[PDB]
Amino acid sequence: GDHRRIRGPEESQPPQLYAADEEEAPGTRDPTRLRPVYARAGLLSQAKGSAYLEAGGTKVLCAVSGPRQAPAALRGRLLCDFRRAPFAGRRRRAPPGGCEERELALALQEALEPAVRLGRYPRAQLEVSALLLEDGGSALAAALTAAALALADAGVEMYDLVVGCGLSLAPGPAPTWLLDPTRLEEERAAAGLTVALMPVLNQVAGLLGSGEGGLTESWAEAVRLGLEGCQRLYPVLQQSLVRAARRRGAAA
Amino acid sequence: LELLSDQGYRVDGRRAGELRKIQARMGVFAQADGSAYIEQGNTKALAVVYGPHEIRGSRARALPDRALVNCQYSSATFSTGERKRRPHGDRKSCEMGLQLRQTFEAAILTQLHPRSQIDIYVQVLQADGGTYAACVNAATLAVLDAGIPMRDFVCACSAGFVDGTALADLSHVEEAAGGPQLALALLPASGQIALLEMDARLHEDHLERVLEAAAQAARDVHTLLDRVVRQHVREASILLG
Amino acid sequence: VRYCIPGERLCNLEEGSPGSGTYTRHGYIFSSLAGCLMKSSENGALPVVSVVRETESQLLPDVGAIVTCKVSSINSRFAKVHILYVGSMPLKNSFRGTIRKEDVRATEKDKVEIYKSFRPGDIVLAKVISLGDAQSNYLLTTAENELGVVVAHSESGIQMVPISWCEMQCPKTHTKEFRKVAR
Amino acid sequence: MAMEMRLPVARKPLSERLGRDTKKHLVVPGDTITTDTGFMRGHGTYMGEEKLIASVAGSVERVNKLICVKALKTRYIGEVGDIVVGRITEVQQKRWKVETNSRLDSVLLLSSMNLPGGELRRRSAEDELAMRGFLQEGDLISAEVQAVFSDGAVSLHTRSLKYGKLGQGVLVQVSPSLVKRQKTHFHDLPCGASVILGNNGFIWIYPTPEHKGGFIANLEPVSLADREVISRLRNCIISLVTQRMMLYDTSILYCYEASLPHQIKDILKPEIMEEIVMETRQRLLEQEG
Amino acid sequence: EPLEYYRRFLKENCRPDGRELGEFRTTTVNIGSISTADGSALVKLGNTTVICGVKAEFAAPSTDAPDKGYVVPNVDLPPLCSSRFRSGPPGEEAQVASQFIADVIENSQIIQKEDLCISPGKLVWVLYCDLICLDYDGNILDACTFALLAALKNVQLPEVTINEETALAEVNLKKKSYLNIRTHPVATSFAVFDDTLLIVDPTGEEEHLATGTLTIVMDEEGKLCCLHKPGGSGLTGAKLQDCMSRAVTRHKEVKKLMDEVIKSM
Amino acid sequence: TLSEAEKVYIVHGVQEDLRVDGRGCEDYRCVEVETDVVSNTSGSARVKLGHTDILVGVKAEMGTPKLEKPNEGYLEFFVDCSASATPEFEGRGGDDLGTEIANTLYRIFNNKSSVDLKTLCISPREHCWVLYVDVLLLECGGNLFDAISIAVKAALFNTRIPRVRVLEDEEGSKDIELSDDPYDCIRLSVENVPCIVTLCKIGYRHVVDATLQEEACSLASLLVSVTSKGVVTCMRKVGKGSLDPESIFEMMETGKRVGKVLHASLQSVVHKEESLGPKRQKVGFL
Amino acid sequence: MKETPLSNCERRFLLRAIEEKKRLDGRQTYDYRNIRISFGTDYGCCIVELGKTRVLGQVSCELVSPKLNRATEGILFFNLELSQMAAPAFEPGRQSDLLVKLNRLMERCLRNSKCIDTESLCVVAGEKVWQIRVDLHLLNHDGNIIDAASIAAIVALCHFRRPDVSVQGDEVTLYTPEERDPVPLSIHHMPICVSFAFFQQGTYLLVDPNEREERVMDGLLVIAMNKHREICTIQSSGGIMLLKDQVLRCSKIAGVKVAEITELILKALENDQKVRKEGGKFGFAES
Amino acid sequence: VIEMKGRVACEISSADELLLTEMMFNGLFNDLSAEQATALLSCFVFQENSSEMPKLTEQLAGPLRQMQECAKRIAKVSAEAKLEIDEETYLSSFKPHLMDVVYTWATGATFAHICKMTDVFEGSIIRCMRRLEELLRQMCQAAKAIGNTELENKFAEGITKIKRDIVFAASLYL
Repeated sequence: GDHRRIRGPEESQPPQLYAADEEEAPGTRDPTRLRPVYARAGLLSQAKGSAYLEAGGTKVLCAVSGPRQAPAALRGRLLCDFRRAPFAGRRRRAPPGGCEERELALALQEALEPAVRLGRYPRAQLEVSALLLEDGGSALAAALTAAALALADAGVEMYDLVVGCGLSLAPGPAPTWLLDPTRLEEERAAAGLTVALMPVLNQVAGLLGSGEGGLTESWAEAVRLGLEGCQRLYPVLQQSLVRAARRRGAAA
Repeated sequence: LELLSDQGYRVDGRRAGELRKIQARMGVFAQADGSAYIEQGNTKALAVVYGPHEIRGSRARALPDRALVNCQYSSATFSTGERKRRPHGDRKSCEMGLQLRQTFEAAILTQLHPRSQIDIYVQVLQADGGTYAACVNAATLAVLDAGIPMRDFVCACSAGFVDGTALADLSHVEEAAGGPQLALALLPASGQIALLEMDARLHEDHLERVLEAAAQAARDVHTLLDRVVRQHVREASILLG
Repeated sequence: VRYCIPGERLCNLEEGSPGSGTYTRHGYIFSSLAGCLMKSSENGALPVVSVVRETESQLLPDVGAIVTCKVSSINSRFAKVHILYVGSMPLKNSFRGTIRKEDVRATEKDKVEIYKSFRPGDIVLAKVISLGDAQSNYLLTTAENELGVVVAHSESGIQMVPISWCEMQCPKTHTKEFRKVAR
Repeated sequence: MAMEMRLPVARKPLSERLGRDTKKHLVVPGDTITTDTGFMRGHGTYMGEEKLIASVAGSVERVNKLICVKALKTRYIGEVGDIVVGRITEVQQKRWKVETNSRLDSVLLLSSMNLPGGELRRRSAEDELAMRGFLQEGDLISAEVQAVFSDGAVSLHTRSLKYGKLGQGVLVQVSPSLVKRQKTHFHDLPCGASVILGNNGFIWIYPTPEHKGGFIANLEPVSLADREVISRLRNCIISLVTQRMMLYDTSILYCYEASLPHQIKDILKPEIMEEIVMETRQRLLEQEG
Repeated sequence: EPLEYYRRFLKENCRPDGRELGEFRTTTVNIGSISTADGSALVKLGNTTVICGVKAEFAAPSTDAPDKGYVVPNVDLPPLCSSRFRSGPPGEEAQVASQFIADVIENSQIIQKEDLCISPGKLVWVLYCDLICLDYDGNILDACTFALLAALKNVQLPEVTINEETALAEVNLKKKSYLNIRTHPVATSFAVFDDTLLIVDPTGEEEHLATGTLTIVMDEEGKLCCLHKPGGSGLTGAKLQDCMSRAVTRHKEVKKLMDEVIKSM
Repeated sequence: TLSEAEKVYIVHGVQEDLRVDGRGCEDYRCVEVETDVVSNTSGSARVKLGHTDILVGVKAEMGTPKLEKPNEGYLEFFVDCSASATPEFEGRGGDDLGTEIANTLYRIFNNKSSVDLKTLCISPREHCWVLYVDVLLLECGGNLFDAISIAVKAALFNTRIPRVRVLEDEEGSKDIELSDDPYDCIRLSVENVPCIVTLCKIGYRHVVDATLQEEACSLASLLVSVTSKGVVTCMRKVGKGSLDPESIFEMMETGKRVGKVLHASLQSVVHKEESLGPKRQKVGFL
Repeated sequence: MKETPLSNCERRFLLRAIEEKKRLDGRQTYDYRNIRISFGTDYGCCIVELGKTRVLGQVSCELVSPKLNRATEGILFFNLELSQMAAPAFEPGRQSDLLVKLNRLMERCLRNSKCIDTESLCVVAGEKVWQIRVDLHLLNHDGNIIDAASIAAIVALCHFRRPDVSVQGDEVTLYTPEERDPVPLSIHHMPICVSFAFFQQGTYLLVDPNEREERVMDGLLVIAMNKHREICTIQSSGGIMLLKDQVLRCSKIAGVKVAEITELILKALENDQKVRKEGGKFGFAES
Repeated sequence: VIEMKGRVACEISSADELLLTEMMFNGLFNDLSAEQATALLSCFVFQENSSEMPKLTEQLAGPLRQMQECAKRIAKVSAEAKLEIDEETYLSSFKPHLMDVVYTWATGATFAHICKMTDVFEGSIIRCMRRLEELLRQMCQAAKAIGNTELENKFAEGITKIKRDIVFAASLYL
């Protein structure tokens, strides 16, 4: 029993597992397709920088609590707290977590440290806080992109932006690499993958993957496909940041 | 099942006054300043001693008079047949830490390494009874391998009481029976006890017996350990020149 | 006017030089912030490009400045303060300064006494000298008779008036506190 | 390529291959050294009830009237002229804090470190700020001890320009009780390199230059013919130490000369290690006597 | 010199933003923004923001009251709201707000726990209502309560059945059923300066430099569910009846708003 | 940690295809494998790769299966990053790396084709097997993940689950029937259990078994998980640095080849040992 | 906050007064302080104060699903808290060593000695059993805890009463203290610890040490005993080198001490029952 | 290469250090009192001759015999290597003519009760005693080096006994 939260029931299982049906399968679609994206920077006020990204059922926030005092040893730091809201996903999980939140946090840190330049932020730790309000597909990639937007918004220095993209594998007889999928295409899947890069200098920053199976050539095609997707996505984020800067110019 | 057959034998096939063959070694891990290994039967303790070194994050605890002993305990999950989790942080491993710490702060002769950490670490890979004493003895061998001054082999062992007799170096079976078990750790040269734990019900007049029995068992353990240590020192010196 | 972005190139080294908020790669410059760029021009005709997030564009309290601050902590040695107004333009980035013992009056007497010059929770204005190196500890000085405390609250809750050089009094009741009054 | 797996073989103790039956006096804690009229105690013992009692495992040494012990593993205690190699850990406003295999944090005062060339006037705040940009945290210094404090720490300095900061080279960390106390720890071997043998357990191995004080970093490449030698020396030292024998010029030179047939990599496999060490040991023993 | 700068406006019967000491800021909601959840509600008062997600699960009741479906609230003030919070476990303000929400849920009796029992002694619903702050510019309790009520009206639950042969229950995620709520508790906040000056909907700074705070929940049928009065410079009934009146007015306003929304869907 | 000039030395060495240990860029070092160390476990193993010593215990317990997958059992992983590795670990500082390694080990086994869990089911929805794997760190000398994986595989190969018949009866009475034949205990296949492979990039050349001194010199490291066939289960990336898109492909190809070699060698060794028998005496920590 | 340091003056004076066998308040070495046992209104509450050290003890019950290894006998849950009012240093989550050692010692002493009947408190073997927890709270800290904590736990577990229950098959019926009379527990023997403090490496030994004597002592010997001379636990802490005869003598002391404490406890319970049988919600006993 | 004795002697520069270190490592000062050591060191710092050799008590003379035995050993070891050295001179280069003087001075006496015992001037006594205090500091550091503590405390106590009134007065030029 946790003594910092309200006394609820010991255990509680959802009703779906007590359902009786064969859930609907997506079917067919254009494998090289992308979902409609709404990205805006400057949402939040009390934060030095914030960003919001929506792509399908995906809805993610990210905030940046800026430099907070705390060469190669007087080099900056950034600690990232990824956190999915307990009201996202078919199932409920207590707020704490401790299994996958931390894995995806490590991912964010490993994909952001490269882009950000921390020599200019010594003796300092940037607190990045991501929040996943709704899961609807590629989540870690949206989180990378949102953290990048929030940083670039707060005005921390960089080398280039971070663009993510999530892929899945169709378990059909002719397995094709499915780009920017949905929670259904991702739970009914064999393999999953996530790329994240800096498109100007064309360098990966952090990737990840897993598989009921696969093979070298397939993974390579997946990689290049995710790279192309991130390239085709970059301009949206560019325009979003420009727009927020214009609003700032307007305020004064 | 039974503990003392009417003849005097135990289950394992040893009388009350004897114990199981300890098989040890000194020098397991070289990336450290002192290491050891011991199997006091099926048990398998493993000690490490990162030597008297600097304190970081001073946090105003660097004693200026003497040294700072920091001993950590750990009982692996797969130690017992019943799997358990959270081997560290528990309310028992920390008690074991306190015990080991107040023993070796007594023995380790800290007055010569002021403002310095002596980091002792103990991991128990397999437990079949007598789980504290194996760790005491492994940490002792470690300390010695690390050339850390120390008054005397702080030798430990356990005793118990069954059918009006005293047993030496209990195992898990008679440790689970619930009978009185008295573990201790003493310094042989002086005849002084550095630690005395004990847990079960028994009369008082039946105390001297188990007490002296545990003491004698610890003396025997001393003999075995010192033979090991002498072999080790002799081999090392011979190799030097 | 054009707003830039942390990845887009801006110019060759042959057509400008980095001023701030940028970096360099092979034969090119590349921005590093979301903001507005500006290429100033010297009489030398070689432009200096820079990028700025004009939200908090830039401030710098230089030596010969007159900066206000608030007295938080004190000691028999020095009194620490927080920077609020650099001149008259506030700065939400409150910098942290210090005032030494001897650097309190133009007379430089050692007879000075902090507890009779300053108190925690009053506003002064002073002249910075040293920027600082590690923690950017501003060192402020009040070696002048038109410097020091201006507003100071009373024993509990009343604002006092600067009667004389080292005296202050509350208007409601009568009680002579001691400070390094300004002017 | 080539990968190999192998089960663990059991040791062969007693070092019977030698057959010495030493003429020493070994002891262990609780052991009672000779109790006589007024015998002075040294490092490795203590007193109880008018009885001299050992404290550490090793051989006892009885100088004319002083009884000491010479353990087989310790951390470098500070002497007063011993050279030393050290990896820096901190940069305090006044000095540098260095890590040796010692029971505390060695100290190099800003007053000690030599200056670029011979530009010696005095130490000021400008030097206090160059205190970092020159001797970065994590770098290495080859110094010699200046003095030992009552708290145990070691203040060390740099007598000349032969000392100071080190180039690129390579390093090894062994036990400090495996380097013979002798002179000229700074060797420049004919093999094509040079070596520094700390009175602590830090050995440094650097290619030998041609000009003959670290104030400039010659971050140039190194000819293959001068990196293969360094790597072979590194592995030979690891061999020697893994077999618990002393370490100095002739030992390393002869292990080198032994490890030419066996290639630059196959001389860590315990069999090759052992045979090289045996050859070297035997030839030292027979040649010296 | 914040307090003085603020007293100037206070005595000019205004505030430094343009509010006439007795009116709130732009209040807005958004319903059904989230699919993964049974009920979802976004609320925002100008800069302040809150979001409630209410999930529904099964659970076994207690032994004192088998016919009681649990309703468990939890408030989350993550570090991205304001810098006064740090990554880690919940602090104090989150916990206080959680207990406030629970006290409300339990006293207003907006919902009958009995309306959540399927098979007493064996099953009963558990409504995990998780609230999350996103900008703590001030007055977080009003937003929390209002978002809770909104989402808790949005929530429509499935229907379950029991099979005696299998001795288990089955769900019908196609058919559903809304959730009946009787009372519509709205919360109205107040900040009390030195003695007699009560401002409504106090933002951040106004709460930082205040002598006391107050919150009052006012059900529709002229009743009160909670009078949260943590410390303060003191009050007499005369400075309290006025607050109750203003609370009734705010009740009217926000209920009209919520009705317009649920009807614009 | 270490200096800058040493890093220059090491990187030019790699670029020259030599290393302080005088080995190339595609060469591991003698890895001492052992199995059947501990006795109270249903499986165990130990690895000593240079100066990293890993122990692995495997316990086959009986537990409830997972509602979404009652037709088969499950593997759980715990990782004790004992402070005995480096004193900078304690009851709280090693949790980070332990969690990382455990999450990896899970990600290696959400594959459905590695350990045939269907073989671990007794009675669906009613009883099942559970493989509690317990990794125990004792040194940290680099190439940690590859050694941990090799140990996991040697432990699985050395796992001996007993046969049990769980017979139902009315009025809620259940009975378990053992087979009094410790020699007749089942064995799970490992022909698909994958090995990890850690390719660290130094300069413009990639390297395997990245010793510490070389990890500090690097900027990225690609973890691959290969099976003896040639497929790539997992493909993760770790490092506070960047990584090009083309080098990924070379890394993957090299991981494929190294996995083939590694699995061949391991299979041969462990068949050898299983052949020998109790004559081996099980030399461990002695 | 922090504890005020100890002056060398007090230290030397104490060591000398020990050498001369003189305590401070005026008692001998083989003597406790006047221990008072006061009761509350609710069955199961006891405030025991020895001299200046006050400790509170509450005993509560629940019905819960037992643990599989022991589906017949119930459960018991100790907990001791060191309230910040005991002393400044007792911040939450800081003085954890003392908590750990005390709690382990007390658990061992009471549980493993089999003082109560974990079997008697079974209701449905496999489904529902009792669960008796006991929360001790430290209010004032002047010296000896373990003795106080133990006396409190014992007075409670002997002055506690369960809500009676009836059962038929699986039909279980709980009842209220007003419908029936709660039933007491089942104790076999009441153990209570005894604390000895060693000074000068083992030369001197004291009983019931005050706080200063605990600050200038090197070693602590705890010994649990009954009125029937049955060792339940003994523990040595502080890193001290004692011998055999010392523990033997300390045991021959603990015998008499525990006999007397037990007589007192029994008298206290008798008096409390008499009071409630006459109108009055209290009970008081004095050494 | 050096040996411990060397690192004990290097700390000494104010006298013959070989013989001092041998006196240590043969166990002389480990049985004497505070002042007797001061006297045995006066036997070294003093280098002038006087008219009448003094008469010394056994308690204070005996140690000087062990001193002379160690000196004779050093002399033989020096002659083995043929240093063209003489034994009688080397042995007699150490004048004990002030042992009793220094003893009575360390007993806390009056300079006037001291300048009489010997037919020697005063300035020579002052030089003797100052060199003696320097040598005591050095010997304290040597004992600090080897590891002993009783001996260094002893020598420090001797120092504290010497400096009373005039042997260590201020320099009018200062």
